[PDB]
Amino acid sequence: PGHLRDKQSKILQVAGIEAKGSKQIVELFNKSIEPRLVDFNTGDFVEGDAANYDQRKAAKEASESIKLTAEQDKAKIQRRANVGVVYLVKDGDKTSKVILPVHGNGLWSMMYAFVAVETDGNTVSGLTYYEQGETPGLGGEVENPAWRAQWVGKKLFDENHKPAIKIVKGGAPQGSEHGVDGLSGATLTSNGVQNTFDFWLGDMGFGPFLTKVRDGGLN
Ligand SMILES: [Br-]
Repeated sequence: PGHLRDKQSKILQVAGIEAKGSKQIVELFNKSIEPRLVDFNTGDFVEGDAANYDQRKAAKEASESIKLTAEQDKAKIQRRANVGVVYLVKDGDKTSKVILPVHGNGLWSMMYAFVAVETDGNTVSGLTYYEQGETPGLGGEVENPAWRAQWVGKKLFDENHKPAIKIVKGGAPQGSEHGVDGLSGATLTSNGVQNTFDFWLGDMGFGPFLTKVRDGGLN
């Protein structure tokens, strides 16, 4: 019952790497993905066994996490681990993108996603939810391939480098660099997706890390 295989498959998917079957999943993951540990506060890489680090476990350990204050806790995740794992996508020795795990509360469930970000630290190349428990046909449509496709090319930050992603009720404008369509008939799940990015792009999330990525830190 190791569903770390589904997690590896989802990381490969959002990275744009086609893999079919459990054997090919592991082989391509080992060839092309480099898990790394990141200190959230500084954005620096840290030493440690990134492949076996359990961020969910750390997030509830007194010595490994912090309680978020009510004002900080935009995504309603209650606590944040000190250290997170990210997944570098490798093309030879070059890093072509970085996959970030994010999570936040929906209407019924804690929703966990991977977001693939280019080496400008701003442009999204892929999004996939890998654990969510919203209602099938309503909030569960965060898994719809057409909704995920809308994220490609969107920018996380504006030119003041402040978080700018918006989940737009009724649908985003055609020209929008920052707007993504909300889920029709499921506004409350949609607000949870919004809150997830509000937290994870800010100062208590991957904000510091994505500043380092922007300034050339992955190559
Ligand atoms: Br966390």
